[PDB]
Amino acid sequence: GNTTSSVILTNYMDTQYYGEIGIGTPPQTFKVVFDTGSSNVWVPSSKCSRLYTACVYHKLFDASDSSSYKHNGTELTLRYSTGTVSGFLSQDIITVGGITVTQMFGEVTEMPALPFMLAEFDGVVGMGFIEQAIGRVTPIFDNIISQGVLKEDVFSFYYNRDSSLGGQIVLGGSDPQHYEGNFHYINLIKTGVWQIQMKGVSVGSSTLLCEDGCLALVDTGASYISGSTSSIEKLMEALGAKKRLFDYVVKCNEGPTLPDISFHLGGKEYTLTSADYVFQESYSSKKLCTLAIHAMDIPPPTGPTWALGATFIRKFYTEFDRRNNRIGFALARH
Ligand SMILES: O=C(C1=C(c2ccc(CCCOc3c(F)ccc(F)c3Cl)cc2)C[C@@H]2CNC[C@H]1N2)N(Cc1cccc(Cl)c1Cl)C1CC1
Ligand SMILES: *[C@@H]1O[C@H](CO)[C@@H](O)[C@H](O)[C@H]1NC(C)=O
Repeated sequence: GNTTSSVILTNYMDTQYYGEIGIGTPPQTFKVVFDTGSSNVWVPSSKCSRLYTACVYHKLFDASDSSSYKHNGTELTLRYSTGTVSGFLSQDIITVGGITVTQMFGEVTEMPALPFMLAEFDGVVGMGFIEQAIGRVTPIFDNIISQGVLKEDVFSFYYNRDSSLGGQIVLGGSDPQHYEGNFHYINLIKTGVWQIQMKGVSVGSSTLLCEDGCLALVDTGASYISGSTSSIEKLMEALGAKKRLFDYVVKCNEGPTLPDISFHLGGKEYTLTSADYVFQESYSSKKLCTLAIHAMDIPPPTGPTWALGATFIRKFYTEFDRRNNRIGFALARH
């Protein structure tokens, strides 16, 4: 076909980038993250007890209001860090920027209060492959490819810096108005996951880490750049940053003078300056500034691995190419 479909995103504090979908007849609207590190659609269920704080603060999907709903009822579980997210399968019609698709999705009935009660959005649309789909549920972008309608079997992300357009996802192409120059591509290690080879991470001009190669998951649903606990220790030693309980910090006045960090991917070094990875909430020496880089031990089969989240995606406009199993990067225009 010759169609593209774009969806406007909202940027909450540089950590959450979400957009609207509609599910059912008539449409029930939900704010969702479009997430390349997962393959399932999830929204909260009207069957979620009001003694879940994550449910109280969010919109709930009610099947008993949708005429196009089709029962399934198979139980689904995700074992997240803080606890289990579980629910059940349902099918309904889902709209995403003017494309309409009959989709199997999970209705959440329980989940931990953290971090989910802090989410400004209601759900998740996984943009990953059937290989990592819980219950092998056909993922949404698979069902869009099968309709024949997109101009190219690609989708792309634009994430803005905080302030205005917060971001944009385009289905079926890219939007030239939001990047400059041309894309540079890297082949997936294997289909199934949006993960590429990384050949080195540099602090300054010398290659600090990932000497004999490693893995980079390109995860639009991650807030930060993450590496293993042991790689992040070494990066933060090199940056002179201090370990807090859930983050790393530097004295705020040291912020602007921190080294460039570079990621070696395909045939380019992708560079972040301190302006790209420091949360400069002050310039004072009496205050501490958080870094947009965090340790996460990602469990097999996909990990151990780095994750390039929104920290990375903000600077580099990203295209996810299903046709050719590759990821393209271009420098974002802000
Ligand atoms: O941690 C994840 C990720 C993933 C994820 C996907 C689905 C789920 C299941 C349930 C989420 O549904 C939500 C929700 F995310 C938020 C609020 C809700 F009410 C619901 Cl039902 C949990 C985590 C998949 C993938 C690999 N791990 C890191 C990341 N990307 N999150 C949670 C998250 C990330 C960043 C900030 C916040 Cl506040 C949250 Cl809660 C979801 C947004 C993408
Ligand atoms: C739910 O859908 C799945 C497809 O993954 C199917 O295998 C299963 O039988 C369905 N449940 C029922 C019994 O309707």
